Amino acid sequence: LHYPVTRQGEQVDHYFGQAVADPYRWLEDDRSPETEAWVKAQNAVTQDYLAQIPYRAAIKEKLAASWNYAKEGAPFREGRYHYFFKNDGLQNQNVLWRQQEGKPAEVFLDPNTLSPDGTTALDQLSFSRDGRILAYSLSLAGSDWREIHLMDVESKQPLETPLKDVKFSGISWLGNEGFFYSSYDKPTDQHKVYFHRLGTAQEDDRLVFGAIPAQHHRYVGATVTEDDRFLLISAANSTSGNRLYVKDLSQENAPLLTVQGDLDADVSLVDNKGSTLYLLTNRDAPNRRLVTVDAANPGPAHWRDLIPERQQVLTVHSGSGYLFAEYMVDATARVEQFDYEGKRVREVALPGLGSVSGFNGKHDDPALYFGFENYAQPPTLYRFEPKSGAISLYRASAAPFKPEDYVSEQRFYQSKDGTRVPLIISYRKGLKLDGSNPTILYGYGGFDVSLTPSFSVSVANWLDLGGVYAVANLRGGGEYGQAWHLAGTQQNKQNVFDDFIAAAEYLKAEGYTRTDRLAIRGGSNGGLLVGAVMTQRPDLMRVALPAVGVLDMLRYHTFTAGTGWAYDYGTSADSEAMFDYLKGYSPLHNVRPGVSYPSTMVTTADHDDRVVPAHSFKFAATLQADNAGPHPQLIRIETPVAKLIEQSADIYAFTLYEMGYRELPRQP
Repeated sequence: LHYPVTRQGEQVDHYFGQAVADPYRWLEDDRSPETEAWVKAQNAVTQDYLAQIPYRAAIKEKLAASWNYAKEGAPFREGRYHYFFKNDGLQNQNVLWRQQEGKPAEVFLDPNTLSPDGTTALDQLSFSRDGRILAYSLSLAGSDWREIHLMDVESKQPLETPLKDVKFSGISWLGNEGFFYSSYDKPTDQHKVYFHRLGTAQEDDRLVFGAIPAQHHRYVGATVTEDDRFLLISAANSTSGNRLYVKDLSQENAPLLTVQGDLDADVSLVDNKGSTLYLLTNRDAPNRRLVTVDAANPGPAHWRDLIPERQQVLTVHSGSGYLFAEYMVDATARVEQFDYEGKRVREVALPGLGSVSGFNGKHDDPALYFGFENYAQPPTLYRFEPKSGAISLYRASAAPFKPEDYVSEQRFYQSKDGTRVPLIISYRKGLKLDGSNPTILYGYGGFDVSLTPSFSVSVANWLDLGGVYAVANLRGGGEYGQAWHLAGTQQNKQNVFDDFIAAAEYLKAEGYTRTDRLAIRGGSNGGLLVGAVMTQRPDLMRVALPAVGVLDMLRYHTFTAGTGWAYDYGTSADSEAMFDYLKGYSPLHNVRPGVSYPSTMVTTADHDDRVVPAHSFKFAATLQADNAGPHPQLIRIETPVAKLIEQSADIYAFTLYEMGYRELPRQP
């Protein structure tokens, strides 16, 4: 094959007296007719190359037929009915269903119909204590503004005219009298808490907080505890920290007491028991902790740990009279159950290694529900018995994939400097460690972003083709604490790549795959990961799949959106030492002729603001104008799920084809 007309400019740039040429500068713009014409030319070559693959269509068909499936949420009692969300798979918004014990279920609220075009979406949902009245917020178009509608649950008709000009608001009831919500005006950027009493006009809502100078804040929220005894008000000016106040509603005109009076830390209410407040906070605990303090004197100096901080970030849930501490260990879920007195009842016996959701309920819920999934198990709902700790299946996934046919196993491998690193490997059950399995190695590594297991239809399809999917939890991510993040940043970015390299090596040595049966993939920070790893070890793998990646390090910051990845990448505009470090790995700057690179397909949109196409365009030109091997270097430029399906189909087809497959490793 022959690549398009990629002429070489001369735009040389100097950094610390050092001279580095940039033959492909023009491409840095995605409007210039010489560039936009380039795209058209490049896509013609890619599509032309892909039209060559025999089984691409078959792959697309399977992806398309399994891409969408029905879903159901956990049931929850409100008044005399059990409510639950469902989605037939093609509905844009989830539909809320209802069922009275002894009768068939019925649609209760379908948000899709509110808008003849579906632009009116359901936001917050909140029932009165007796479950007879429903308050819910709707967002129109795509506005931050909201309206709170009130509905009589039985008649399913408007109870009062909707509350207007509501924003960044929760909806919290005080018994069956009314509820607290937040707004910016008179139901300035001074957010205020109001109380709307049922049977009254919005204009008469009582201003609860935010009016006097001392209470001015950009964001305020209000929550009434489940027993209706305490009102908690949070106030903040940014995503960093918040003030918190409490008011004992069991007393007449009780004043507000300060739980936390500064913005030096996040603190939020979990629940109360009697006069004891249970709070989650990161004050003096980066990984957070759950503390208690009496409402009558709630200041920080009086908080006492109930669940002390740990090495893993804490998240707390409450239901059925218990507290559930959820953590991420080696990127997978762990849940421990505690009573309200601090006693550790047990560790919840989760279905396996993966991701969970749930464990949220009322004080008197007889049982709790939680969700579980991983690379080999689609989202499943389970019933958890608080006392016995017994778990039972509530609703299996409707996804067209039999869980029993797939396996996911965790492995740990040592990198260059000896650092231990997690790695989850998934494949159809029955695989042989003969080193012949076609494999895709995925990684990210960076921005404290950790890769937790999640079910992907695309991935499941890959497994059905007989492929192996491997995800590595590289440094730079947030799987092992703050230290794990920096261990792969600045002039330590190379550590991330070494972790990736050892991952590949490990997969072979263990008999999973082998060099010719291995491909690596990643997007953005991940797109860089594949870019580098491929330039430093273009022998380690057979196929490279860099998507929406940042490939020009020596000057990425010179791009609008690219001016937010400072803390991690650093720039060639800090020191010649940093500059040197960047050049040393910068994918774009590490591609040289005479070198045989693995088959490569770079993917990007025609125009994108988050990660500019230049990184992919220029990088493409380079590889084409450098590779001295028989493997093609291509670029696919995007111009709905249909597009995601087509994209996944092109990637799997290209991969298998480049591994020398005439037919699919396994007929799905």
